[PDB]
Amino acid sequence: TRVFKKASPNGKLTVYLGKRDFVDHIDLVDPVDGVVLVDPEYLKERRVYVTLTVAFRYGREDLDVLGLTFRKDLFVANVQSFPPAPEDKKPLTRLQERLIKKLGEHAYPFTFEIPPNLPSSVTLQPGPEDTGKALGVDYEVKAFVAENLEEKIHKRNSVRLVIRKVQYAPERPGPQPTAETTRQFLMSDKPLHLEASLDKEIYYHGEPISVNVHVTNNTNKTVKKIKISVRQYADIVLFNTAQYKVPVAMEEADDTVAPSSTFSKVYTLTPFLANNREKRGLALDGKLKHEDTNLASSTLLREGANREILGIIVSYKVKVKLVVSRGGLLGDLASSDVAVELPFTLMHPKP
Amino acid sequence: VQLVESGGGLVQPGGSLRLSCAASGFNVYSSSIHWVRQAPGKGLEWVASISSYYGYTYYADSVKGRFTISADTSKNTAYLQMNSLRAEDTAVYYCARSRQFWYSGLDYWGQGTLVTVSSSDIQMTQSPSSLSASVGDRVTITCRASQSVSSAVAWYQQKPGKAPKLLIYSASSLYSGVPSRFSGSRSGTDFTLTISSLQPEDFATYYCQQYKYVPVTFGQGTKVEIK
Amino acid sequence: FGHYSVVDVCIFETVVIVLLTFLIIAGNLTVIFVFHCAPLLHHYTTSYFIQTMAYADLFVGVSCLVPTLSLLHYSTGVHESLTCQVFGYIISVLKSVSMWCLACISVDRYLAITKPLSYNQLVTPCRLRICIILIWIYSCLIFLPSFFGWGKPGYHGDIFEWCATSWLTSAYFTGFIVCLLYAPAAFVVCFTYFHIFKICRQHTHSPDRRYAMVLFRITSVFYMLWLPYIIYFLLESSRVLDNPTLSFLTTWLAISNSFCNPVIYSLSNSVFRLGLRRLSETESATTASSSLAKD
Ligand SMILES: Cc1nn(-c2cccc3cc(Cc4cccc(C(F)(F)F)c4)sc23)c(CO)c1C(=O)NCCO
Repeated sequence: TRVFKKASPNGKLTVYLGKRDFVDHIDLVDPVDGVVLVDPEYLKERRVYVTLTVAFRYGREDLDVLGLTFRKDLFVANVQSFPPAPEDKKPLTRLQERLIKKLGEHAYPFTFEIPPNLPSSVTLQPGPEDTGKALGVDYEVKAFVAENLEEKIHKRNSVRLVIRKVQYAPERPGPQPTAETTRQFLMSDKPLHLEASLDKEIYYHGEPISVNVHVTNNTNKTVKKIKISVRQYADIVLFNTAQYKVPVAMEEADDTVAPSSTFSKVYTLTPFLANNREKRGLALDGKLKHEDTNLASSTLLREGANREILGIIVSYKVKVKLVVSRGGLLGDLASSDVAVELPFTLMHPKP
Repeated sequence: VQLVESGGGLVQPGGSLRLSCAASGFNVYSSSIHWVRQAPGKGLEWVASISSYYGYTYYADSVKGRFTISADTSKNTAYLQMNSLRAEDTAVYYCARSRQFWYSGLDYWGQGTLVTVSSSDIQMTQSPSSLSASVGDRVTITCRASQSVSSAVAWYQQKPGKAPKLLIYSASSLYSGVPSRFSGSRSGTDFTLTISSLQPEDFATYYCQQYKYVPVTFGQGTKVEIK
Repeated sequence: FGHYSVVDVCIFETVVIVLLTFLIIAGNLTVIFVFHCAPLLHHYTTSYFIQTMAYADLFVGVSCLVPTLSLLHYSTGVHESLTCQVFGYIISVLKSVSMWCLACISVDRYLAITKPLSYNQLVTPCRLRICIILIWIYSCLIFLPSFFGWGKPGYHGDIFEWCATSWLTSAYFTGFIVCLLYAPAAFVVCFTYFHIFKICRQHTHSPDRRYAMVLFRITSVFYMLWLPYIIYFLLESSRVLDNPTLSFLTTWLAISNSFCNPVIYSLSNSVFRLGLRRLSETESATTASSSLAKD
C-alpha cells in the first residue's frame, strides 16, 4: 500500500513506519511499528538505536540556551536494533513481516509501546510574533547510530520523523450534558431557575453547538444580557495544576426577560479557528511541521484514571452566563452574574 | 444534504456577476465549499475554493486577482463574484462540497449555471483520450501524473448534462452509495481504475483528480462509448 | 567602630548591607526572568501572587540599595530628611506587601485541599487583580501615619542621621503596626496551615499538595527570619531595651529574608532546578512514501 520513509541526511540511516497518525483508546494502545534499513558496510561497529521521546516544549519560540534548552521529556524508551534483539523475541507484526519481506534480510525491525496515561499530541498556538519551535507536547521518533546511550548523537548522521497520537470518538455516547444552578439574592428570597442542555456530548469538529437554555426569572430583577461561550480548558500539568480559560467563540444576545417571566429558546454556536488566529495560548491538535489544524480534540480518559500525571489535558465546557441588574431602592446598573457549567467532548470521529 | 446553484446568465466582457450556491444539511464550518468550471466541450477545471473553518481563500493562475469568492454562515450560502469577466471565463459553474477536514474528494455537487461572454503548476495526464467498449469488456483508464502525488486521487463519472459524482478517493476506497464493482489502484505516478462490466448506466466520461497540492486540478479527460 | 561618622570618613557595615542588596536583587532578577522568559502560569492563582511578591521584593532591594550609592556618592548631609522619611515608608510598605502577599498565597492555595469541587469559581483573574490592588492600598493606608508624623515604622530606615539619632518610635504606633499587619498575619497563617497539616496526613496528594513541601518551607523560614523583628518593635518602642548592634543585626536579617526567600524558592521547584542541575555541566530530507506489496 503505502509506507513512510524519512532517511538520514547522509543517506545511510533510513527508517520506515506504517502509520504517521496513531490512535489511542481508553484501555488499549495502538503500537507503533517500523523497520530500519542501513548498510552494514558503513556500520562496522556502531550500533543503531531508535527511540521515542515525548517532548514538552514550553519556552517561547526563540533560540535555545547553552545548557537550559527549556524542555523535558515524560517518556523516553530506547530499543536496540543492531543486532535485531537476539535476547528478546518481540511479537513481530503483520506490517513488520510485510516490510521485511519487501526488502531483504538486511533490515532489522523495532517496536515500542505507549502507556495509556499519556497526553494526546497537542501543540499550543505559537502566536503571531513568535517564529520558531512551538509550545505544547510533540511526539518524536528518532534513530541514531552510536556505541553507547551516553555518547553524543551525531546530527549529521541522525534521522528524525514526527508522529502524532490522537484519540478517536466513542461510538456510544452518554445520555446528555445537563446542569441547573439557581441563585437567590439578598433583596428577595425568590431565586430564579436556569437550565441548559446540549444535543449530544461528543461533537465532530466544526459541527454546530446547540445550547438549549431555559430561565424562569422569579426575582424582582431583569436579565440584561445572555453570554454563551465555549471555553477551552487547557489543564497544563508540568509539575503543577495550572489551568487556562481561553474562550473560543462567544455569541451574545440582548434577549432581556422581564421580572416574573420565563424565557426559553435555543442558541447556536460554532467553534472554529478562523477568528481565533490571535488568541495566544490556545490548544491545537497536532502539528507535523507547520500545517494548520483544528482545535484541540478533547482528551478523554478512562474512568478513575490518575488525572494528575499527564502532560497536557484539554477539555471543552460551555458557559451559560447571563448578567443581571442591581436596580432597586438604592442601586446602580452594575451587578453580579450567575453562570452554569456544561461539559462536552468536541473531538474527531473514526473513519 | 444537497446544494443548489443559481446566478446563471450571459454577461458581456468587463462585467460582473455574483453567482451564488446555497446548501442545506452541510455545515459551512465542516465543509469547504468548492467551485469548478467546465469549458464548453472541454475539460472541467477548478477555479476557486473557500474553507470557512480556516477563513482561507485559494485561487488559480487564471483566477487569482480576477474574481472574488465569499460565504456567510448565517444563510449557509457561498457567493462567488465574477468581477472582470474575460473571454476565457466562458464555462458552466458547479458548486461542490468537500469534507473540510481530511479532504476526501468532492462529495456533493450542484445543478450548475452556464456562464458565457459576448460583446508550481502541475497537470495530470489521462489516457486513453477516447474509447468505445461494449458490456463485459475489461477497460482500464490511466491517469499519469507529472509530479508524484501522495496517493490521494479521486475519479468522477460525469454523464452528459448531469453533474459529476464521486466514486473513488485515494484510489483505494469507494464512496458509500456506489456499486461494489468499481475499484482503483496506484502504480507510482500512474493511476488506473478498472471498468470491466460496462453496464448501460455506467457508460459516461471519466475524470481523474489529484488533491495533493494547491491549484488542485483535473486531468485531460476520457470518454466511454459503445463499440 | 566609628560613631557619628557619616560625614567624617566612612561606614563599614555598608559592605554588609550592599551584599544583602546584591543577593536580594540577584534572586529576584532570576525569579522574574524565569517567570517571564518561560511563561507557564503554574498554579494560576498563586502565579500572580508570587510574581508580584518577587516584584515587590525586587523594588525593596533596589530602593534599599539606593543608600549604598547615595550615602557617600556625593556631599551627603543636606536634604536627607524627606529622603529618609520616604525611604523608610517605601521599604516598610514593600516588606508589608511581601508578607501579606505570602499570607494571601497561604489562604488562597488552601482551598485546593479542602474545597476543590468549585475552586475555579471563587478565584478568577479579575478577583486576584482586585485583591492585589487591595493589598497595596492596605499597606499604603496602614503605613500612611508613618509619613503623617506619628512615628517611624520600625528600624528599616535608620541608615541616615535624623532617623537614627533624633527620630523615635511611638508605642501607639508599634501597637498599631503589630495589631493590624502582623498579628492578623500570624492569625491567617496559623488558621490556614494548621488545617493544611491536619490534611497532609494520608488516608492510608497531588501537584497541588506537593507544593506544600516547599510553601511550608518558605513560610517557616520567613517566620524564622521575621521573629526578631516583632519582638524588637514591641520592645524598644515600649522603652525596655535599645541595642544599636542588635537592632542592626535583626533588621539585616529581616531585610535579607527577601533575599533568602526567592533563592530557596527557585531552589525548591523544579522549573528552575532543571535550569541548574542540567545547566551546571556547561539538515533533513523530504518525508516521501514507498510501495509495499499487498497480500
Ligand atoms: C551609617 C549608620 N548605620 N547606623 C546604624 C547603627 C546601628 C544599627 C543600625 C540599623 C540600621 C537600619 C538598617 C540596617 C540594615 C540595613 C538597612 C537598610 F536600610 F539598608 F536596608 C537599614 S542603620 C544602623 C547608624 C546609626 O546612626 C548610622 C549613621 O547614620 N551614623 C553612624 C552612627 O554611629
